[PDB]
Amino acid sequence: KQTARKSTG
Amino acid sequence: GEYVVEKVLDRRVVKGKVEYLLKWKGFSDEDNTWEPEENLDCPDLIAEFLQSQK
Repeated sequence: KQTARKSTG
Repeated sequence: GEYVVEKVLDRRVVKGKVEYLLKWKGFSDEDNTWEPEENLDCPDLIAEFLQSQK
């Protein structure tokens, strides 16, 4: 699956 | 958190680093975010974007 981490704050 | 990406919409180069504009699955287009490339685990979607640039 194509995922990514979303930058928090 | 980690989320599923629909599409890589754009790319920019700032301060010697590469960022991509991401459309997130199940989220509004208003929730698109620029993310440093190291955050991404969507190689097929980056490959789609660069080919659309040619």
